[PDB]
Amino acid sequence: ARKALIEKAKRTPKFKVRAYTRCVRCGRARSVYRFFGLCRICLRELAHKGQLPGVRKASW
Amino acid sequence: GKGDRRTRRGKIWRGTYGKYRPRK
Amino acid sequence: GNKIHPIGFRLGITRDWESRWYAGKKQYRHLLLEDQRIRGLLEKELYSAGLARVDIERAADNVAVTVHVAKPGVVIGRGGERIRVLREELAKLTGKNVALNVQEVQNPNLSAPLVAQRVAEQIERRFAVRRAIKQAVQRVMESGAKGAKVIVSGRIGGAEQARTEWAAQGRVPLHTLRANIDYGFALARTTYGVLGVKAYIFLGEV
Amino acid sequence: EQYYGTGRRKEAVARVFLRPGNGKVTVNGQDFNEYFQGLVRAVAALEPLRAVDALGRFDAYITVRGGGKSGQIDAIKLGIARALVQYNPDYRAKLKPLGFLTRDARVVERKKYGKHKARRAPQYSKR
Amino acid sequence: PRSLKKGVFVDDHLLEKVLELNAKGEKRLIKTWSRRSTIVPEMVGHTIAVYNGKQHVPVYITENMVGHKLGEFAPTRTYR
Amino acid sequence: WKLEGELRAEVAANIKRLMDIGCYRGLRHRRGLPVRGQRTRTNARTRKGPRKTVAGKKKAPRK
Amino acid sequence: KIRIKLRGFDHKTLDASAQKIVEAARRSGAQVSGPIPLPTRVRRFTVIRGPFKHKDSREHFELRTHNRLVDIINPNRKTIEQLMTLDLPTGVEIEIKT
Amino acid sequence: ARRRRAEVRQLQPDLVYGDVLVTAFINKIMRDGKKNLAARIFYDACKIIQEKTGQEPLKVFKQAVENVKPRMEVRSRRVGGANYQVPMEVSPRRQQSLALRWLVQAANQRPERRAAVRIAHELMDAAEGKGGAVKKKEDVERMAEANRAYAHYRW
RNA sequence: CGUCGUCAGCUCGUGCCGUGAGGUGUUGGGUUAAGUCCCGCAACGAGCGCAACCCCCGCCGUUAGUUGCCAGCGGUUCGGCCGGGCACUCUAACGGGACUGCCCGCGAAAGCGGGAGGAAGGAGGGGACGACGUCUGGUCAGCAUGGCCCUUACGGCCUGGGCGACACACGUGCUACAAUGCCCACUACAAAGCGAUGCCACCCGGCAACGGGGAGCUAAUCGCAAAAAGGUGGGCCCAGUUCGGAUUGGGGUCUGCAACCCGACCCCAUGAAGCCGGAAUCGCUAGUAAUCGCGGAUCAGCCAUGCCGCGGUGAAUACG
Ligand SMILES: [Zn+2]
Repeated sequence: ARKALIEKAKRTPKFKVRAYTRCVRCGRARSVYRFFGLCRICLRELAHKGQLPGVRKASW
Repeated sequence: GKGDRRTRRGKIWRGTYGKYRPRK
Repeated sequence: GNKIHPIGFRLGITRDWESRWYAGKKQYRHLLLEDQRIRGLLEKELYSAGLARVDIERAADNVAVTVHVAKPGVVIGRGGERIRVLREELAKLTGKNVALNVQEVQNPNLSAPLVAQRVAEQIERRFAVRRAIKQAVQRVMESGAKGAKVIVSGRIGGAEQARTEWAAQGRVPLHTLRANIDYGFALARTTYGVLGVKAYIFLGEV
Repeated sequence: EQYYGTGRRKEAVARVFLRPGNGKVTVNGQDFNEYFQGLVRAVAALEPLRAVDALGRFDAYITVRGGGKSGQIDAIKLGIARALVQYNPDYRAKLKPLGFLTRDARVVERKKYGKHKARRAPQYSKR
Repeated sequence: PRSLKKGVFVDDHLLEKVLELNAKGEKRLIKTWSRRSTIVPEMVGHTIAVYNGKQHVPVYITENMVGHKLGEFAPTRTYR
Repeated sequence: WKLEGELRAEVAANIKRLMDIGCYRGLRHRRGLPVRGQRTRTNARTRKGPRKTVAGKKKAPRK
Repeated sequence: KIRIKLRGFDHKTLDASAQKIVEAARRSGAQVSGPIPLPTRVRRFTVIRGPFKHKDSREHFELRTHNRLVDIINPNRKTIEQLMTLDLPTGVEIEIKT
Repeated sequence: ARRRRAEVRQLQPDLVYGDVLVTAFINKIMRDGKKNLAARIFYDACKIIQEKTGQEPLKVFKQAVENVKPRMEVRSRRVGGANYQVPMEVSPRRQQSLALRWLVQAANQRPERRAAVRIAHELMDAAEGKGGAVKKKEDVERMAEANRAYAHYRW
């Protein structure tokens, strides 16, 4: 997660297979959920704050 | 068994279709 | 390393969300990244105003945003000149076209985020940690609240060994799913390093 | 004229309709012995009847959807047990002591994380 | 049991560079990083030097090895 | 169909080929290791034969 | 025959919302098909609790979406009057197809 | 079981003989919860006991269980160093569990290719007093009463 | 964030005891899943924890009916297809219900045993939830951050290779050694999910993967989807086999600029080890184990036999 390696936003894939999610908050490329643009961590951090609209804690 | 890729189960297990587990 | 966020834990009850708006699939991620952009600047700016919460409602290209402050003045500005700068700096971020209300905090002494920041700051100024803490719990405890508690991380006093300071009064049931405990965290950059600050305030119950 | 009793088991719902008649049963159309073609358990469902010497006195139309033919066999058994009460509410005295009027609450157990099957915990070696 | 489909792929770095040499006959060496390319007849007789990922190894391309893919003749790892 | 001996002749003939040309796939035949790109750090006994145990390094949780 | 479909995250921000729509038009059109529920679609997000390892941490998060219908047959101007511009909830979003 | 005295699960009687003991035996035949195939096998067998034997299957069965129930068994125990095998009675409860288990085991130890038969023939042999089932049973008692010296460690 | 540990504990205030560290309370007797409660007592109360308040499953009712059914009537291409109807199933929102509340027995009390009613009990079943602290626990590689170090580079772009190497050792798993089985055919019951260039109906070309064409769906109203185990009929006949599918030769599809290194899938041929596993060792107390298939996230594709979750069938045993 180096500024330098956030060339992901560059579109210019030369070929669209070189495209890759990346966290829209920490750059955590490794486990980024689509529906949020966030990585498994941030998703959890924000869900705790309440900044994830209608994203309550599951249980059953 | 579940492992023979050219049998009913072998196809079901591998979640696929072919001459051994046709669509219908 | 245990215990959940007291808020996220209670979201179903005794605590509403900071962004209450429907959306989905193709939008949600875009319509959310925004909210963070919003909150981003507000906290970066309205610091001296005393930030505490940033509600963000929506319906369509007419956002809400209801910054909550201790010093509503600092926000607004002279006659309302600043609420002009920001409110505009806002659309230079979201063409969306959005409002910008401002509610005042009735006693910043019951705002976990505030009490936290309050302590976070003192610590940055080099005040005695344990004192600042005890004081804080007192203020909070001394102006309502059926319970309060503050926690400072480590490297108290710049000490080479990271410690952890306490302080608490009255019921502060983290387990009771219905307490209504305000949680607030404050950082604290320093010559020697970061030191997190946690504020917990208990009010009523049911 | 007609009698009703639902009946649910391990996630199965059975609409049980008794009607004074021969003693046959139409489960989802097919004959009782046709839907449960070869299931040593089937016989169970009608046990609440033999309970009070019914069957060859009643008749039953039954709709069954949900679960498996085994769970259905118990839902239906409960249905025939309930309906048999709207008819004569006096049946309880003998129908209940058998427990036919209970709703077996045994359901699948949630699959917890960290474990392979809700309980089946993963194994270790030279721990 | 390999397979590409319809359109035998060959990078045109060496392609249009190998046949250009077909005009004057052949040449004396080549060198491409395109070990990704399939081998076509026009390559026969030639001598393309492929990249290990470290070196440029000289590979004489004969008929018997047409359908293959250059890299299959330029070993990567070093063992024993 | 091409059956029996004549067939084993073909197959053998094939292998011999990709084996004569620097063909990596052919080297995998020479070296006697799996050809269809599988792992050779573990599980290759069907192609290697019986395990050929050697001395090793204990205390270094090879578990 | 104006088919309304209401979706929201809060099962109250709808029962409130979609219920207004029922009492309102119940004085300018048919009699409404009552706010019929409709199955909820839940989204689960199972995440490892901490960063770096601890494969068995977890903790579950779900984003349940609720739906409502209603349905007003016999549309009569005033219906599209009591409704047209008199809503209130913010955590809701409608879609209508008469 | 540190606390309670774990009570015995009561089983629903047979769907043909209404005999609980039968369900039990059928459960011991069952594997992977395929209780149908399990029930079948035992019934097919009961009909094999009807043909080759003019007796009622149900009575042949119970007779079997009877001869296969051990009345004395040896239980290990550490007593001053060595682990002496102490001989002792067998609960009525445990007798059954063992009898049924042993039958199915010896039954699946027979040769006849058909599952339903092995059970059929095993049961009969057991009734007569012969068969792999009764072997184990008599082997157990032999084991005890052969260690009836350490029986003063009664337990 | 993991962990002891969901363990039943850890403390405070004032009082009292002690020169003091400290003690008392928190110990004792009964009881409990529990520092749970009861009785006792120089202690009287309190805080964190237990429990409860929240979620899913059990039963009933109200509201709501494009899910549902002749329940009930007329028609039928007799498909709940048509009209019609909300009863029922269901969908989702709310309300009721359990509290040792009632009856008998013992007890000082808490409560223990038993019984009735009840869908259900004596914490009805499963989650969320983890105290004061411990391990100088884990992560500066998610992010944040003190200090140290590098700045034509310890930065940056690219092509290619590597992370996929192997004589070997271990862990977690998948498939299996077969007849309570394998194969072919016919036929039947599920839940929870996901779908815009996305799910893909149906029709055609292909043995097939898949290709061409194209309807509906914006998704309780269309698609993924076939559930598998199972039931019925046939084949196999105990053999390394119609078990088992490794490995290898060939042909080919598909994604992607590109599948040598290094993708998955299909079809032909090949058809290995394996006939139930030494010492040693792991899981689980009921709808659990065992067994069977189904979905999802990530994601072009995929090395998923992993992970998170769903329902089907459904035990043994616990003296101690
Ligand atoms: Zn992130």
